[PDB]
Amino acid sequence: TSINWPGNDRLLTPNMFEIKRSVALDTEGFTMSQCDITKDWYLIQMATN
Amino acid sequence: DNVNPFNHHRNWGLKYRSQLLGNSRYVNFHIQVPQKFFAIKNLLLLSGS
Amino acid sequence: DNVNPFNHHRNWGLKYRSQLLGNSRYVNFHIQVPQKFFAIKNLLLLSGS
Amino acid sequence: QPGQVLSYKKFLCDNYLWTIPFSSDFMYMGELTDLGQNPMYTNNSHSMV
Amino acid sequence: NQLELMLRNATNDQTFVDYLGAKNALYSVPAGSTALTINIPARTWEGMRGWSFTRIKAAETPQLGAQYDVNFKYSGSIAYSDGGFYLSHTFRNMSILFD
Amino acid sequence: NQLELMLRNATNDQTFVDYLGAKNALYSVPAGSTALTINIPARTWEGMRG
Amino acid sequence: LYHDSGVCSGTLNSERSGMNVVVELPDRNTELSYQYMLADMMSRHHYFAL
Amino acid sequence: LTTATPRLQYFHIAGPGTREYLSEDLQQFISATGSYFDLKNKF
Amino acid sequence: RQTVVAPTRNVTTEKAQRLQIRFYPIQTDDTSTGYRVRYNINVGDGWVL
Amino acid sequence: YPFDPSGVQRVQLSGG
Amino acid sequence: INFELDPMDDPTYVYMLYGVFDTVRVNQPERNVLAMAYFRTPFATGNAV
Repeated sequence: TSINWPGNDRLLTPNMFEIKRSVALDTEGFTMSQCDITKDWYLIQMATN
Repeated sequence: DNVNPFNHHRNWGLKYRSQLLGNSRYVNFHIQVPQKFFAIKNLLLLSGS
Repeated sequence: DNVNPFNHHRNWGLKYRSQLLGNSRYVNFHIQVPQKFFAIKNLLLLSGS
Repeated sequence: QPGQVLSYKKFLCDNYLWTIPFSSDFMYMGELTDLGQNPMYTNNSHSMV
Repeated sequence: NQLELMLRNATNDQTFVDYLGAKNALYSVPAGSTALTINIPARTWEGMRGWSFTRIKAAETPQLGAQYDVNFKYSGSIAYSDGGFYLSHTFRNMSILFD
Repeated sequence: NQLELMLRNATNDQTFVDYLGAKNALYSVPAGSTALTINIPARTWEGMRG
Repeated sequence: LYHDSGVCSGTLNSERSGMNVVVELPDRNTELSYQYMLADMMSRHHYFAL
Repeated sequence: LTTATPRLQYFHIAGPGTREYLSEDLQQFISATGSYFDLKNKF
Repeated sequence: RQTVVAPTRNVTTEKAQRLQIRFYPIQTDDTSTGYRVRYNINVGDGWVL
Repeated sequence: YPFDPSGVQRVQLSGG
Repeated sequence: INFELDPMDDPTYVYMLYGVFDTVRVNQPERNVLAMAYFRTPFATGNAV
């Protein structure tokens, strides 16, 4: 109930796997490859595949 | 023969590049531009500031 | 009995907190916010950068 | 007018089945993953959510 | 320098505890519902101090771990962030079953 | 016959794995709901791939 | 200040090793913790404007 | 690996206590400079 | 069947380290014909970029 | 730095 | 943990707080070497590598 698996401040959103964000409400960035997919999720997918 | 064939509406590459921004002339783009200088495009920086 | 009692104009703390900024909605506020994270709230840092 | 337009960044990814590898660095270093043989999970019961 | 060399020593280094000393979990209770069950999986409960609980309105609590809560359309007193608790009542009973 | 004798030996016998290598669980989500929680109990995760 | 929010957390570390030492968890309440610390440390009717 | 601590004395959750894990010179320094520069809340 | 096995040690930090770091400019100096940006890539000990 | 060979309930080790 | 409540007129959270020793000790062996190890005795958030 308390152990996030990355759990080492790995991702830019360390507590969850943010697959996508709303670009209109996006402010800090964290959207990758000219769409609403995030930097963290894109990194995860590219590293996996 | 002397006319640039890449300045054509059937330039599928440019067509894809333009349709990634939207269908309007008013684009709030978010793009990621790679480093291309050969000395630093693949350089592996070690510890330091 | 289930209504938030602190959302009241007789909230003396909130009354004083709003009166510390001024009587207008246009405030050039100047404040000093303390650090509250427990690990660094009272941490006595030694020499270093 | 430019103030009367919006943006709808979006992606479609069919036939993919998003993958999150159980690896420390999220890369593939073997089918038996980096954390698939760590004796925190293998030897001890954990209840993931 | 004496204090520095005496604080860099391993056996005497600074230790801090968060004063609340609580893991904060919010369990949603819909409007008309009058009962709630908190299911916790197996754990080793090593050194548990006890339980503490109230109920807080959903509209009055920001979503935890949020850079920006878009549903948070309330600016009164967040009883989660401060101690402004006012719903300690409306608690009929409670049961704890370690297994 | 030589193949049969060298294949009936215990140390060299066919080993097969399902290629997908996945335990498949379908967690229902109603029409309008935008959230889902997956509470799986304590397990030994002894070799989970991801 | 952004407390207990991992997505937008703070950062303290040395410069020699840029390894952040402040880890913030969504399930801790830094601000209510300071509320309780201050309330136990002194009576709350005191108005300290700083 | 040179310490072998029971992981609760490390965090002073069930430790021996401040009076017997700080250095004697550290305790003397805290006692001497205790009227103007407190250090008890850090251990 | 044979399986390749991950190195399971001496390959990933157990310490809380960021997977992906964004750097925002120290200096901007926006001009008419260009948009300069100046960063400070801080690579501490134990990191390779 | 602490070494925590516990299969359950390990420390965080923010470190640096 | 089984709760029975007075039925209110709006969705409410139940702010459950456990009793945890969310401690940390600071290790500062040399100059500009800052390292802290956290621990939370019932609900420790640390994970393997």
